[PDB]
Amino acid sequence: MVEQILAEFQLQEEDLKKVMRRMQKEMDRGLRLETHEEASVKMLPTYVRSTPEGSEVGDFLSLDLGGTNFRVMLVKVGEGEEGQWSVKTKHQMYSIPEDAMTGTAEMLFDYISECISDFLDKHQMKHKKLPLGFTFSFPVRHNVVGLLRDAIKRRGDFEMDVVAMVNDTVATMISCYYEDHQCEVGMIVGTGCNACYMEEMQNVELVEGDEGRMCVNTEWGAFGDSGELDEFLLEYDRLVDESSANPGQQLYEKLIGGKYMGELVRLVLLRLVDENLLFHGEASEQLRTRGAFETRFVSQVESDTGDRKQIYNILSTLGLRPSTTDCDIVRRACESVSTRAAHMCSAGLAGVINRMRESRSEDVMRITVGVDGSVYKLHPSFKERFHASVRRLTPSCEITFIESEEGSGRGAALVSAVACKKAC
Ligand code: NA
Repeated sequence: MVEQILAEFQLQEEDLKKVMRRMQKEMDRGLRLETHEEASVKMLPTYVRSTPEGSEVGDFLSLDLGGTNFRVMLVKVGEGEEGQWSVKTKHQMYSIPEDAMTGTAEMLFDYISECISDFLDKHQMKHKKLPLGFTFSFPVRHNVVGLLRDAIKRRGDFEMDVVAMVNDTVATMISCYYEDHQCEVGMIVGTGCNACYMEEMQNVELVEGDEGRMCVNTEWGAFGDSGELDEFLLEYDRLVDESSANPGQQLYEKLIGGKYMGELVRLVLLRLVDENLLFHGEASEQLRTRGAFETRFVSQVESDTGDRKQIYNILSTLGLRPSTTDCDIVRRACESVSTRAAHMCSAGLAGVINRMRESRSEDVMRITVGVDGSVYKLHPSFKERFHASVRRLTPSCEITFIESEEGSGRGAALVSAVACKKAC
């Protein structure tokens, strides 16, 4: 039958809790110096910390280099004549000498280095070790991160000025922080899936400091790459993981990420049509093609349970002859696949949140989460189930969601959301 098949996607309370646990078991594993390397969930330190030394989350140093003119931007969070909250901004544009612009990468950066060093020096932000963003502009008439390190390294001096920051997620957090200074958890659930939170300084064994809180990039997409979920995968997810250009790698992702979501639905569908349950057992040369069933569709489906029109057209234009039932079948497939994808997500985000409650022992944790991504932004059902399944695993925690700003990504969304919050 069918109800039996899709049933394999179920994931009851217990099931989640286990995942939620096995995640935390991994977060510490990656956070622990003795194993931070061989770990599965990298849990990389971002240094977008906030400690008694003065370092604030909003603090940030962007670097836009494009053409013969590269300019830097400084951002540091303050208190104000009242103890409110402020965000000063400082711009400075350096020009690359001719004998340098037409030189070598080594030479080019040697310059950018000096300039930065100077710039920080002039603003007393030397050795502060702050987040470094990268933007690119292109003049029009009427890897860097590494090269920079080498240069900074060449200088022979203290290598404590900047620290790379390119993860789009971190910026999601930082971005939301400016709007809601209660945001301590960033998350990007779209083509792929990833998150970060504000860990306690005394937990990041890589960092020297111990007092205060610092954001941490989990890169949990790799979760389960060490069998941590082996007993939760299905035949479909397998066909996927075992057909991707990165077999065995990033499994947790290949479960939430709308990069394969559509594909799973296809397999799950192709599965049924094989055991004579769908389309009178006979798929189109189209439906029988990898990627042919785009995520884009799944969202169009769940977005409206009012009629089959949409389901009809997708399938119809897929080279099939849908039936009043055929549709309901497909619907059920999508909903099952998406919901599983949400629940698995709820698990982890929860572990992060729970673990964060345990930290600051207190009544109720009023925390905010910054989210961005195609899945979390174009899959109504997904979002709805995802919010609940989460709140229903985080006892005594007030979780408020806030999407990321409109029109921007990494070092960009940041520098912007801030240049704006500064104009005030
Ligand atoms: Na995005």
